[PDB]
Amino acid sequence: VYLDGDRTNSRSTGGKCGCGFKHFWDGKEYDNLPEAFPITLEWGGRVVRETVYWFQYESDSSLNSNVYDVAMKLVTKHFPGEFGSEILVQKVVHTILHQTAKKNPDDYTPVN
Amino acid sequence: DEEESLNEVGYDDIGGCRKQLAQIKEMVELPLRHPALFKAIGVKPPRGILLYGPPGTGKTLIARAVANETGAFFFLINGPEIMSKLAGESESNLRKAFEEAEKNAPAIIFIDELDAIAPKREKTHGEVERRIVSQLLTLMDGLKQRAHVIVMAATNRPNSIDPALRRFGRFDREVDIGIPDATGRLEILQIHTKNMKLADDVDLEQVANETHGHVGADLAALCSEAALQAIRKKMDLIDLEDETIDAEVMNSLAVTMDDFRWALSQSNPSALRETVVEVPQVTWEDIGGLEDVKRELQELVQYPVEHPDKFLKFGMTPSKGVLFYGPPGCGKTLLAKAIANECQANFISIKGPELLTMWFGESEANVREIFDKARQAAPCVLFFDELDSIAKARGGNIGDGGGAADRVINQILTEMDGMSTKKNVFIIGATNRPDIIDPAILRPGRLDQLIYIPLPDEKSRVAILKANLRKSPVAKDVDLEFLAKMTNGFSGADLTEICQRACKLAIRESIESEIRRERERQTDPVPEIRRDHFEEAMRFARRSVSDNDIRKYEMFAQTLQQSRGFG
Amino acid sequence: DEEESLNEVGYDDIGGCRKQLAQIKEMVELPLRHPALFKAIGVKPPRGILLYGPPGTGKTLIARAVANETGAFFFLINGPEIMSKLAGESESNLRKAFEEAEKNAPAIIFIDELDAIAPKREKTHGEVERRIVSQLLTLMDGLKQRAHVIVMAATNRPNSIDPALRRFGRFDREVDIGIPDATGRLEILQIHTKNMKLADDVDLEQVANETHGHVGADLAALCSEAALQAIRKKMDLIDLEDETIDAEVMNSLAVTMDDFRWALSQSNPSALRETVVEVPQVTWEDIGGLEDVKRELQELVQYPVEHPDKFLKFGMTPSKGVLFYGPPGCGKTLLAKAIANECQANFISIKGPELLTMWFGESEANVREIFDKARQAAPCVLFFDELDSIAKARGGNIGDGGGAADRVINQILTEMDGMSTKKNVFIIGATNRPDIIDPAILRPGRLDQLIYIPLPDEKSRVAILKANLRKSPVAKDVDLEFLAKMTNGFSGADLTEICQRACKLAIRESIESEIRRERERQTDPVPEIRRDHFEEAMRFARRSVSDNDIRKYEMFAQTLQQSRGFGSFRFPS
Ligand SMILES: Nc1ncnc2c1ncn2[C@@H]1O[C@H](COP(=O)(O)OP(=O)(O)NP(=O)(O)O)[C@@H](O)[C@H]1O
Ligand SMILES: Nc1ncnc2c1ncn2[C@@H]1O[C@H](COP(=O)(O)OP(=O)(O)NP(=O)(O)O)[C@@H](O)[C@H]1O
Ligand SMILES: Nc1ncnc2c1ncn2[C@@H]1O[C@H](COP(=O)(O)OP(=O)(O)O)[C@@H](O)[C@H]1O
Ligand SMILES: Nc1ncnc2c1ncn2[C@@H]1O[C@H](COP(=O)(O)OP(=O)(O)O)[C@@H](O)[C@H]1O
Repeated sequence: VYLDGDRTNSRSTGGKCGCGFKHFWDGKEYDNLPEAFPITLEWGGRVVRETVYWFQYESDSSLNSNVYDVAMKLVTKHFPGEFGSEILVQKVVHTILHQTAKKNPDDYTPVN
Repeated sequence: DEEESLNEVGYDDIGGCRKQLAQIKEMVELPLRHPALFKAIGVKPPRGILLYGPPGTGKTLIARAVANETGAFFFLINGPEIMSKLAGESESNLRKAFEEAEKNAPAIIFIDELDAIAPKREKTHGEVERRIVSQLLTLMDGLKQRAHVIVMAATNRPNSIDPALRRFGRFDREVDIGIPDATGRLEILQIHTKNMKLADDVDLEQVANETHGHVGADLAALCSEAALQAIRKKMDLIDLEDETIDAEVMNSLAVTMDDFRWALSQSNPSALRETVVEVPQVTWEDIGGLEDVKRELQELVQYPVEHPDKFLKFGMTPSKGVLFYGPPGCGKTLLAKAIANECQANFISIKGPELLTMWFGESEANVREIFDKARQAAPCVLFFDELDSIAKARGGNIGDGGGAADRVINQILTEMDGMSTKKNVFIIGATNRPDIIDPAILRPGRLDQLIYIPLPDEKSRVAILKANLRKSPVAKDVDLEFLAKMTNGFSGADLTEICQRACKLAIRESIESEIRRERERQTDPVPEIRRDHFEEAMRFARRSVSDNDIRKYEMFAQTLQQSRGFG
Repeated sequence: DEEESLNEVGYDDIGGCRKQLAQIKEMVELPLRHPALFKAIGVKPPRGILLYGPPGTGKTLIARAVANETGAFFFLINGPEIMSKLAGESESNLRKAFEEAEKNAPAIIFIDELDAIAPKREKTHGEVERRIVSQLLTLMDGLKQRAHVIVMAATNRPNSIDPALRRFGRFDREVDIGIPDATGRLEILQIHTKNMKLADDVDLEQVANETHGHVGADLAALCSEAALQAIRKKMDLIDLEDETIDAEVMNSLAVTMDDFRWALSQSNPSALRETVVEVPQVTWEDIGGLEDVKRELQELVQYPVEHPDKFLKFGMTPSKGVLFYGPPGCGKTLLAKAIANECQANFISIKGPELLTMWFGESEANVREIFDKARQAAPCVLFFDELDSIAKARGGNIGDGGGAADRVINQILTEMDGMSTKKNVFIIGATNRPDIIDPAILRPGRLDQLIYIPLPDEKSRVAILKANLRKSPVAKDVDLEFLAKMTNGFSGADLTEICQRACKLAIRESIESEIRRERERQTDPVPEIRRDHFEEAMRFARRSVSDNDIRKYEMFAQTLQQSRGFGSFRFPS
């Protein structure tokens, strides 16, 4: 099987890596490599640290990362069944959206 | 005068007032027709009767009706008529009445506008008004010599009379003439449309149903407006001016249903911003599933009233409240109306916006009024929706320096703790955020039972779909069972949304077809909802609650269950 | 001599009020001229009519018109006049009037200003005033269909009369004479200017369009000021203010359009702060693109008001409001105005500052009044702009720690959940921050429909550019298609700004050329906009909505669409 982000036989289409091969990540076959951003959670006293991977440059429009789903998954995985946790969802959405800005079209530093 | 003699009102002209009319007849005719009877039992007859009610509910109409049946004696006193006289003459006027009625046989004295002559003492500045109030008090007190005289008075609202006139021996008794219900409006319409030619197409039942917040005066105005529009619609093309209308177009004048619809459209009801106290029209047939909850709710509101002797024998105090908690929309509001309908008891509903208004406006003193309306209309069911609204709006969970206590729920608890069990006033609360409810509410004696309303299962989903569709035509090929098997997670409102979307699509198609067919005229395609409309409507369907919220509610319920370990 | 009989008040003099005049004819003339008609049906005619209206709208004009154009006996009772008499004599006069009118028949009685006769009872600081009010009440209740006597009254405001006078058998029927519209103002101007001598370039339609808050008295004052300006302009140096004026200059007087423009400049409308209730003048042509949204709006608003039988047949409750969300400045108000115009329904607009005033002022009770006004103008469309303004003020994403609930939105919810469905009062809200809105609004029975208004595309941009240029005389040589192709991420406001800048540059160039030419001659170069201007105006073009701001809206719409994942449902059959 494919582990992660390897030079698969599938041909990359418009990828910025330049190898011409697609990349594998979390059970899916992607073109480029994601970035990484740190996020802190502090709901209900407990504090956890996490990293978020963001996909912004891609060929198909159904594959680019969606904030309202990434934040929902992050909250559910670490705070399952907590009452009134949508405030944390809104806060993390705002934080990731603010810190994912692309003011200059050169902030592309994908993780190895 | 000929028509005036035979147009005098009587008992037959009163509409929905049946219990009130019986009470008035009991408190007046009996102490006068047979004075000796009250001496045999020993109970003293009443001395003063006061009539409540918003404007235009027939308060003075009952006066004229009474002064036709009780043919003993009647003297009428008007508020403005008394107050319009010169100072000194007004005071000298009342005395005459109170001796004239004393000189003759058992008599009735009716004061029409009581608040016009006896307002609040401190709220009114003057000299002659205080003298008039004192004169009235002195006459009513001195009329105790039992000359078989009963004094009646009417007012728009009790909390405007001088409280000295509400004591024992002076207007002690009271009769409340409230807003008519659905049947009362129909009866009033039938009374009003007696000498008025109509057509066969109009049915008064629909008109009675649709006119929601009207009173007798509003119904009379609606009938007059309908007649006027009937005149304007058709006959107005003949009779212009300065002429005499021939009988051919006079006798051949009728009122149709469209005229009533128009008159209803252009009508603003008076008593609209008031709480509706009536028996609900929702039965167990409109609720799918929830079999256990129906029995648990019947044995809490119905058993204590049906079998008081059983409760007295075993000395168990009946429960006074119950709290419903669950996901947003499963039938929590339906259950309260259903249980109020089965026992045939009045229902009073208080929603979350009312509580938020009382919280923002610093008017928590209004709650003292609400329970009063519930106390008079006993038996009654009091329903509070979104008890967590205040806590949610104040930050929620650990959102600020609070402790889950506000200025409105405190008043609710204070008023609920002072309820006598002799009067059956059951209180039901509803919420979907049980974690932030005030723990003081759940203390025994206020709201003990805590019932969990879950998401419907397959059989309940089938029942819900069948119950929400028995109002519109449906083709026989539709298979509701497959829909219920396929949804698997919708709440009680998503199915209603699906049905509404299907009806909307059918309406669109029918209107489009009619427009298309109305183009060849210058040169029922869809009688029932088909099975292809539901397929399209299912595309715009979404789950209201995700599995995470189900997880939250399941965790709460399982913690409560694990806390209760016995056996 | 006494040629005042030629100057009277007829039904032709009352301009701009035709519906109210029709109602007055219905309920004041028919009952007492054909008494048997109501007897045959059996309904009782009204025994009192009240007239509303802001000051200077024509309440007393209708009194004189009815007085001299009925033929029935008419008695006039002035408000202040009856109160100026000595105590005791006022009651004698009132009783004498009510008894003398009853002797004749029919005996229409008009009370001019009863707000000075019967004020609020608690505000009746005194004793004789309450006696007068009680005397009025007693006489009114004594009209047991006696000789068909009808009583009329006029007031500047309903909420200044004793509430005892608005009961059954008393003044219960009311008329709502209000602010005139453009056609009404034009009719009033034509009525007033029927005697003075106008010039040949005076188009009263332009004057009627330009005046906004005026009422009949204000229009009369405007005409008087125009006449005064005409007199002062040229005849001032000929007139001498002595002896008599020459007949030559006296007869030869004309009021030009310049005088009317000057008079309009020196005008102070007395109804500027009132709420405008009128049918919008915007049609579907002013809006480019957004074809589907027009169809959805027509379905939501127009169908339930035209085919009630279809809704009754299938047992469906019509929707009662929509909520627009999208980037700022894309047509969220033009759509509301157009949908109000198509159905010929009145439009009442409540803006963001109006809401913020009540939140700061702690006067949310005024919200009730708004929902009364719409109830008096059915069918009507009620538009709330920037519903998130209060939420935006309270911090925004990170607020003061409170919940998503405030003082004004709660009152709006309370009032919306208590309106009869028989009335046709549609409710529309608009918000460009759909994530901070109160979730309680979106519940069923409320503003539950969500419509997304996106940024315009290339074809829609062509449509917008063509629509906005119907005023500027642009030369037929510039390719608007090229401008639409080049400008990609622009909203409607940006295109409007581009057009405005082009027009401003053209105006400046024309003015400069005219000044230079006149200076040269002391010893129309640009009658239309040409290509170069639009080039220069293109340099001052900026995108109102950034590229990183549309991500929020696009992702929100994508999630709302993705929540519906049952499009593969198929019956077995
Ligand atoms: N129950 C009823 N049945 C039939 N007609 C009714 C009824 N109630 C009211 N009406 C009609 O509506 C009118 C209401 O006016 P009225 O009886 O004066 O009410 P009110 O405002 O309580 N009177 P007042 O005592 O002067 O304050 C009646 O005169 C009838 O014409
Ligand atoms: N529809 C109209 N057409 C022409 N003139 C009008 C109209 N309405 C008002 N006016 C002008 O307004 C005058 C009448 O005063 P009005 O507008 O009735 O003021 P009011 O303060 O409402 N009346 P009142 O309080 O009874 O003195 C007329 O004589 C005209 O000068
Ligand atoms: N078990 C059920 N049976 C029939 N209808 C239901 C059921 N649950 C919900 N509904 C429908 O949902 C609508 C509103 O639900 P409601 O009871 O007001 O929700 P909530 O309990 O949150 O107040 C009702 O019109 C009703 O038709
Ligand atoms: N679809 C459109 N077609 C034509 N003009 C438009 C369109 N959308 C916006 N405009 C321009 O925008 C201006 C009004 O903007 P508005 O709709 O009030 O902004 P918002 O939607 O933020 O309230 C008008 O002058 C109009 O010319």
